[PDB]
Amino acid sequence: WTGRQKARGAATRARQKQRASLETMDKAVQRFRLQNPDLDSEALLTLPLLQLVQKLQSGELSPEAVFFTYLGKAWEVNKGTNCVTSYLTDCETQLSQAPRQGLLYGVPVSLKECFSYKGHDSTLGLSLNEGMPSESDCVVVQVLKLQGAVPFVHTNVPQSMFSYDCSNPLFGQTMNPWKSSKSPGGSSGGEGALIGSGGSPLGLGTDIGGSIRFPSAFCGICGLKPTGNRLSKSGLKGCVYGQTAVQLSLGPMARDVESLALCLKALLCEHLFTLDPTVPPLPFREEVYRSSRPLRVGYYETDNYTMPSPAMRRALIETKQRLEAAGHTLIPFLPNNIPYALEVLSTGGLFSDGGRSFLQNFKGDFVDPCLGDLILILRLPSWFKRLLSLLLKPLFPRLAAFLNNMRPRSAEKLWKLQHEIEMYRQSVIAQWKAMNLDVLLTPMLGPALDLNTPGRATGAVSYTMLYNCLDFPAGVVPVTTVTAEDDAQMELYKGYFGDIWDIILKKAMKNSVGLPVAVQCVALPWQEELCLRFMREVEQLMTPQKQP
Amino acid sequence: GRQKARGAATRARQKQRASLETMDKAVQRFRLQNPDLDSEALLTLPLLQLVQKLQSGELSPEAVFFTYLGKAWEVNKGTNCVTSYLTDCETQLSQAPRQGLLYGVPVSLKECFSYKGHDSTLGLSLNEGMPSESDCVVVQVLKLQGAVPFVHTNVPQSMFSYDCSNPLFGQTMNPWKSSKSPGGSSGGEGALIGSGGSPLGLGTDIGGSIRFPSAFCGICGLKPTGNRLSKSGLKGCVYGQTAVQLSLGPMARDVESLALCLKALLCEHLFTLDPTVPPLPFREEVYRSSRPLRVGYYETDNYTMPSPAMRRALIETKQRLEAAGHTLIPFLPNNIPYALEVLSTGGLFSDGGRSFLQNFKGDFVDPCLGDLILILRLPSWFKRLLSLLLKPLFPRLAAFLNNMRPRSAEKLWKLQHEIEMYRQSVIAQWKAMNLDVLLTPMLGPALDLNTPGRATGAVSYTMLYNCLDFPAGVVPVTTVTAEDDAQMELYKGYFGDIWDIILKKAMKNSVGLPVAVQCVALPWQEELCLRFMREVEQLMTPQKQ
Ligand SMILES: *[C@](O)(CCCCCCc1ccccc1)c1nnc(-c2ccccn2)o1
Ligand SMILES: *[C@](O)(CCCCCCc1ccccc1)c1nnc(-c2ccccn2)o1
Ligand SMILES: [Cl-]
Repeated sequence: WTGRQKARGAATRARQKQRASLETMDKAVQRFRLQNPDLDSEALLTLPLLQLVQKLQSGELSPEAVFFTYLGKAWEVNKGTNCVTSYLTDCETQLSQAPRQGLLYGVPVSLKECFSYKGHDSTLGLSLNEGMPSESDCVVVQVLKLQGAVPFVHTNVPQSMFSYDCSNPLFGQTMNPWKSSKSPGGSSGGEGALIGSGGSPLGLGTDIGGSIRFPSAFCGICGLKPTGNRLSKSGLKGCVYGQTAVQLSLGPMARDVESLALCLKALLCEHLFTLDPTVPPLPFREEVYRSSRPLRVGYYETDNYTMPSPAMRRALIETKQRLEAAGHTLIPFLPNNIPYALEVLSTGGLFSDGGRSFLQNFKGDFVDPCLGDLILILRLPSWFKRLLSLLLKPLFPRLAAFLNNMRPRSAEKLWKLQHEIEMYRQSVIAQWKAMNLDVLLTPMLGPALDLNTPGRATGAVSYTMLYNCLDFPAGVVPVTTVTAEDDAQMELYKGYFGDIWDIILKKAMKNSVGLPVAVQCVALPWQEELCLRFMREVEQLMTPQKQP
Repeated sequence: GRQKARGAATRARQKQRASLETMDKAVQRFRLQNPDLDSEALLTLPLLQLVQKLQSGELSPEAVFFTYLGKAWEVNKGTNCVTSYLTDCETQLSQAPRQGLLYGVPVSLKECFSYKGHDSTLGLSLNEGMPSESDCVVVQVLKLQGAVPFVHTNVPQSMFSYDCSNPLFGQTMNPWKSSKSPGGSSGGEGALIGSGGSPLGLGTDIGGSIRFPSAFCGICGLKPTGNRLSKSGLKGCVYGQTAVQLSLGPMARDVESLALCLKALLCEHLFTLDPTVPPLPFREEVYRSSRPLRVGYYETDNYTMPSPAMRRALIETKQRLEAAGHTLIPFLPNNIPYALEVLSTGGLFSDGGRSFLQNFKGDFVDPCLGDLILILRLPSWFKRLLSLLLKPLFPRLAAFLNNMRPRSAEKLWKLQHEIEMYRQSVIAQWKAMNLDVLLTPMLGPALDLNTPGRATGAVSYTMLYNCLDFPAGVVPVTTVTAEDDAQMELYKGYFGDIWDIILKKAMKNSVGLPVAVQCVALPWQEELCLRFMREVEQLMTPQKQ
């Protein structure tokens, strides 16, 4: 499996398809601008989604104007970020058929590459998925269209999507819009970079360990990861099938909280519930989202696993203080047994089979540098992972724990693991109830890491993956930017373990002055609305300008 | 080495016995003080009217409680369905919230519903003398709704059986005929409710365990979508198996009781006490709807040959539905053999039965489990070899055996994905015919005692819907006639294997026994399923409403 001829051909075809996509976009944009030289494109692009939707609904703005202006912006920002892999060809005719009463009528939407779109590949950056066009739209894409939205691009992902960087051997490397030496986060990185630079008002991503929340935080936009089965995953392209211990979740990314709420409201409709009867038909509860009642907010400033950067810590602390001044009750709270939840439950659930299924995607392919040593490590014989685990344990317990829990096991041992996950979930729910919390405020990893380092700082997924394990809805809101004072204090950063993950993270988070920093908002399962209500509160207190 | 298990049986039997004497003493005191109460009339009131009389003050909770307690005690004498009297229920009786939707309603509980201070043995020695620390969530919710859970009812050992006997409390009998099984695993519930000793009960179902007892005993039952109700605090024997989900649900004498129970359970108390349950309140208007339905139906699953009674029940129900304005459409979910032999069996026994078997170490194996334990205990290589040998002549037996082997997490992932895609397949098949609901035969009449464990094939009609995770319920529609029974002599299964042979003899001698049909809707469509069951009930037994 050393021959790369097939992988080379795939990359050649994918690069040509991307190139032609971009040229097509460029021509449509130019043809539109010629016919409409007087359109104030800037005013349109800076309209918050809610106002854009309202102008589309009234006819003040035509769907064509919104579409081509956003298309032009996407084409331009793509020049510096390489976030767009494919222009969704037929979308110009979808545009002229958008249901006029849709809650998203005329809204251009960007899709992580894994959302199946009829006639396009969802490569996931893998050569084995190239030249295999989807034969239908996935359910959420169908629902977006029935709501009058216009999906227009596929955006880049790191190879296989199992990464919080954003590069692959087919379409190459996506860069942070704020600083080209920084990762935009991942795996919904193309989305983060496109939306964070103003090239799309709304995107969909997916999240199994933070893949909606990393790019949102790194690129300074809002993102929500719902409860796993709140939205349909039917028709999504994946790399691993039937793993249910740690469920994948899909959700919106956008420039403000109102936009995520609008998106969930449009998605959680009869169309969705009929197209996919396996989704519990819970309508979006607007009144919970709009509530202005005082909250009991649990919080922590560190999970004692990944030492927060000075920027993360300042962000958390200032938010906590504004929430208290606003009349909320802030209560110290830390989910129990985080090291166990991350090392045993999460890692174990994601790699119950030693990585064998996951590795099947890589046979004969290039392994992108952004994946670090993951593929090499997964490839290690089970016995040798175990032996290495016992050796590293006295020195680097964190590294030993991960290694040990990435081993293959029987169905019997997986049942045991699944029961522990269920019990862990109940244990954190009980802590929460005993403290009578409404929501939970936590740090969110930031600022953006240097390109090619996320794959070498696996420990830093601790803040986000805990909530995939727990399957609680969790969103991120940008609340500040790194100051020079913050950046200089990185030199004093040691990490709790001082292993290679802490060493890499320390270096990767330096030189980040000016970069956005977020906090994370969490609520109980199926409480997406309450989670958004809290996010809305945070956004309003930290960045009052984002709301009318 | 079963001495400890004999001690467990001795202790359990003493507790059951003391529980029964306590019940009798309280019933005798109450009667002496209330010699003029019309017990007959109270006991026959449909639940809806009983609830209204408790709510209006026309009937006292004490009167209802002690009247049912006496009835439960009496019917237990011929069925052995009660394992425990829930010690503090009399004080719950006096603190029962007046505003509750179930105010003063005595409720029976399958033994796996944890009740503070009580064992949930599952008929297993290893669970004896391990009292629950607290009530399970559904019990908490019942009490918050003013209901009074008053007994634990019997289950077959481990609950993985559709008969109802275990080494601790012994064998439960069908109230209609003492030589017949009450079904299972919610068999105690079936026996108790079917003989009038309780107006409402809760069971669980992973392969038909709410529906068998309901059909065999001539009552109504609903198996909701797996995660519609909270399983928090439920006692189980296998943990972490998520391919085929356990579901919990109500059993009662009529459909309206089932809808009332779901309505009372699907409240803020439940959703707050167990946030992992999607907070979907009961949708009254779907339940109450009177719009004509597109009803898919089959007379047979081409897997278990229906008994003449089952077939007649299905056809008569179909005709009555057609005459009532509904559209009947022939429809059979695709690849049922696959769903049963590969998906369901493989899902239930992905580990070759090792987790299951753990419960039986040092314990007796009830005869009602047949050869299940012995078979599961065989080495994988031997199940495989035996499977290849059976395949030419007995493909059904071969398929089950081969799919009960242990496998890696990798293969379990593959299996889980196949279950998911099969669900999508049947849903697409269902939507291509634009169905609202699906009408199917339900296994019946009740099998002779100790035969269910030897007629595993017969779970075909029920287990398909655990695999697919669709709400499914059963409604009694007729009784076995002299002709139905005589026609059993002509009965031939499609396979001619031992399961077909056992079933044929097991369903004979059933004159007068109840027979049901099964109603099915799509995931999360419990209300539509109940709407349909209500219709079947109204059309086939008009006096229930
Ligand atoms: C993202 O959530 C992935 C974010 C990075 C997660 C890294 C997790 C980890 C844990 C232990 C060792 C190494 C790495 C995401 N988005 N999509 C997906 C995904 C994953 C699997 C299948 C489909 N999609 O992950
Ligand atoms: C009932 O639904 C069980 C009914 C009988 C199912 C027999 C299935 C079968 C399949 C293949 C070979 C042999 C037998 C029920 N109720 N509760 C449970 C249960 C099961 C496991 C754990 C907890 N509860 O099953
Ligand atoms: Cl669910």
